[PDB]
Amino acid sequence: EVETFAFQAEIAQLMSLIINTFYSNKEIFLRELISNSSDALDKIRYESLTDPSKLDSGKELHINLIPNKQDRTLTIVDTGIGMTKADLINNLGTIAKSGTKAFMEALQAGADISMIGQFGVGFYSAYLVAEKVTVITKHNDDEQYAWESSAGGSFTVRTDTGEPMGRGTKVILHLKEDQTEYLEERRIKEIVKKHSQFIGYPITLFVE
Amino acid sequence: EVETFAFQAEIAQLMSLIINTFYSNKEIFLRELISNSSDALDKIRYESLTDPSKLDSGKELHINLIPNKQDRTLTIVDTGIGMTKADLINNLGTIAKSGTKAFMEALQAGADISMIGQFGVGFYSAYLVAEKVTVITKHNDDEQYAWESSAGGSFTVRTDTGEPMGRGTKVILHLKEDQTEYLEERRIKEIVKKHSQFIGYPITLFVE
Ligand SMILES: COc1cc(O)cc(O)c1
Ligand SMILES: COc1cc(O)cc(O)c1
Repeated sequence: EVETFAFQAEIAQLMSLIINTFYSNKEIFLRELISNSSDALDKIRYESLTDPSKLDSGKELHINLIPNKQDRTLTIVDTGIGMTKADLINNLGTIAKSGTKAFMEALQAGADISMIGQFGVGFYSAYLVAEKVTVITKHNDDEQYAWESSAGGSFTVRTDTGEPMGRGTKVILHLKEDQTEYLEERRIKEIVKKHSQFIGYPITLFVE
Repeated sequence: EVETFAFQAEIAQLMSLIINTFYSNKEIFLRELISNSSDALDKIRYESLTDPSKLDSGKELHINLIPNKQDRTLTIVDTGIGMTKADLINNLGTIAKSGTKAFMEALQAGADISMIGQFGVGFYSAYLVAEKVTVITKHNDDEQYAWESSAGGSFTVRTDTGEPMGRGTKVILHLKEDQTEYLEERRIKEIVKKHSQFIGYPITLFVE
């Protein structure tokens, strides 16, 4: 069972704008996703301050970056709070409709695409580099789900039956043919060092 | 009934460091508090996407800045999610103990105090300019509480019986004798324009 959903009109337009604007500084996608992981990691850590069983699904709070050159995927895995099915449908937990409005109007008064994360919609920067994004998520209060979209106005949700993760979110980037520099160790390292050097959780860059 | 609580040791040390370091760029306090308001405003907006009665305690989502020259207070009011009593005691909803560790170690490898908000503890920047900070908060799931601290290792909590706010958080800054420029309209305007120009909620600077 796969369910198919329409993007709200504003989200579809933000994704078209991300896909269609000439904008060379694409590397900021990784900063945004890490920062989103970091936020999710903060949330489960906060919950666990008063209830240490929240961490029964996994005690370690970390971020992994996994390139795969065969598959043409870069995967960002965190062991954060995860997302419920309701959260995934509701724009991966964001206030994306208002965030898009704030971002469209910032881009009128002198903003560029790099500032997307100031508007709460930094997830969608995945579409700077990826043709398809698959989200695998597990929250304590729910089952494991996969969200998927190649943009074009719709996303799918299904329950994920394969590889149990325990708790957190994996963002799989199926990269565009011309964006494979983001699979090279050197380049991922440089970007993580540039933009994500003060993240409060260990980031492990896997090797192939 | 006033209860008195000890700051966790790490928080007490961060507050001593905020109070005691020579550091001229104090104005960043306002950016941090607005941004904290903005986060709180995002949260009640998200909740209301699936349950519009969350906004029964007030429909408008905004930030007010209220200087008072008589009282020597600058007040930041939002109509965000608010905070429960448990949230206030637990470091005003932050992961402050780990955030302090990440921030102390950033300040070893080339960071300055302006980057406090990258570590989730930007609230405590209030102590750059204030000798006492009073937090009035109301969350839907709880009563109105006042938190207060002049630093020095302890904070108080009491239920607030005066001026019902409905929902949100008011941060009252009782300013240091030498920090009154932050009560001048011109100066608050300049700072809000410098650092908080892309906030997605209206910010109203009150006049006296
Ligand atoms: C904004 O939606 C996201 C939630 C997560 O837990 C991780 C992301 O990369 C995006
Ligand atoms: C980090 O604690 C805060 C919570 C709020 O709702 C508002 C703040 O200024 C700080």
